[PDB]
Amino acid sequence: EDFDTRILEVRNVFTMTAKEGRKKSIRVLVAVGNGKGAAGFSIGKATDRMDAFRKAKNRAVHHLHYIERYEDHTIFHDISLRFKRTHIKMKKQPKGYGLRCHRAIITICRLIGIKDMYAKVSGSINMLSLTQGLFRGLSRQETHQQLADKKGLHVVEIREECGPLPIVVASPRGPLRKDPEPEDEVPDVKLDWEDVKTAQGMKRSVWSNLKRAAT
Amino acid sequence: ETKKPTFMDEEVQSILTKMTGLNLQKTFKPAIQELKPPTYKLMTQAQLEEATRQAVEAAKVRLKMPPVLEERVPINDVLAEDKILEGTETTKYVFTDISYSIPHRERFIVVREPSGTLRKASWEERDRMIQVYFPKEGRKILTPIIFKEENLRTMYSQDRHVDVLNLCFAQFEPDSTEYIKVHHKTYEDIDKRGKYDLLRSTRYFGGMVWYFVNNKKIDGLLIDQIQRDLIDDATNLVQLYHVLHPDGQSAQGAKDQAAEGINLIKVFAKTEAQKGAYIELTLQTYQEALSRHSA
Repeated sequence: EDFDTRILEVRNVFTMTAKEGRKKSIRVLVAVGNGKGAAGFSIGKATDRMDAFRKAKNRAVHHLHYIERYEDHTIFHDISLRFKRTHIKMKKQPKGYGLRCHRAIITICRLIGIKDMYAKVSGSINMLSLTQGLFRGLSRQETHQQLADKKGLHVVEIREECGPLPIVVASPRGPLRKDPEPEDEVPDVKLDWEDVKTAQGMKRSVWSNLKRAAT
Repeated sequence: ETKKPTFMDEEVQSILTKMTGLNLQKTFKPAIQELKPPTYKLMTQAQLEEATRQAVEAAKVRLKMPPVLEERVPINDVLAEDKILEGTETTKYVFTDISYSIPHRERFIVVREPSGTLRKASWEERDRMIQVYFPKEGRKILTPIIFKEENLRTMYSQDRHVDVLNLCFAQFEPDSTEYIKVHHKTYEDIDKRGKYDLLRSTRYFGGMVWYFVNNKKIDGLLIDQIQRDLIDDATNLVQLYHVLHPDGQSAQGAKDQAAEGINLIKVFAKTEAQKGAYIELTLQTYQEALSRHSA
């Protein structure tokens, strides 16, 4: 009862058969989630659309992922991944930002319990690749405690609304290193031209930052 | 001969700085405003202690007390009386020197009246004209209605005294009559309802103490400091009181009895305090709990 089910795709698949010619079947993709981090998806196939609905939703609850959420409202860090030809770039966002994402990602995020996130889907917009690509990326996000344990350092959050106050979000459970993390004068991290073009204001699009209903 | 201290004396500022307190969680409370995604740093125990030290320094700047000024004297100076212009205009002209690099209290702002008199703008006209041509963020040309008595009681009921003082600081000059009237009405609402904790770890606590000490009404704040186990602050309050009222019954009693520490509060409670009974009782209770902890 704690889980809600959402449909992501309903397709009519047509199979050519040796004796009966073209037959019509239904392939359905549905996602399930309880709104508290536990969510999954499953494909359903049947001749009837309502039998497919039963199969997918019942199967989905046996293949649940657990998704880590920062402060139970957003992701822990920016996630950029490709699944086959579908690229998904997700950005950690503060409270009140809402879900400004592909409509399917919005639906999936409500099942997981993510309230604030930006996502951009490029390349092939294949619902299945998008769904399993999204769950693969959300299931491999490192939390702040995992980062602290891995590096044996404090994770300190600086918020502009709180000024210079250092907020320790995670501390290592084991011993605490004494040697500061090396300060590379210039990081060799790969950047997204879309993010840089935006930060500089060179990104002008009539479709970006449009007024939309609360999501 | 012997001058009584000012609000900005290093001795008084030090006493009021400690009585105020520094709380980094309150001083840097999260603001309700347009938000950005936060940044994260990996820090050692030393890098964290340094970042916390820097935050304390940034807080001591944010807690810098505004100077307490006396009410400004009305401006009534006539520069010229050109009677030949009498009755030639129906509306008066306000002339403001907008030369950029001049302090606002040195800018000549004059008014040509329909009578022909060229006079210096009044304090109210000056602050209004400076806002017109040198608009300051948070200040309005017309006085906001929040400062009416009916609307301040609403803000006091919500325990928003610090917002009232932030609003008053932004709208009125520190020596204005509106600035002083609002601060005094706010300090009195705190004294009547015992809301002294609303101003701790803010830049407005010292001005509030300065008001109570000069008006000889520290009994309420002194009780609040004892009930919170802040005897170091409560003892400094009685010392600041003696420093600013040297020829007083309590200051002499402390000299005759060479009182120190908690003894000052007992001397003050008997001689000058109005609620002397409630202080001794409140002080007695504190000494008991301290003995229970010792034993």
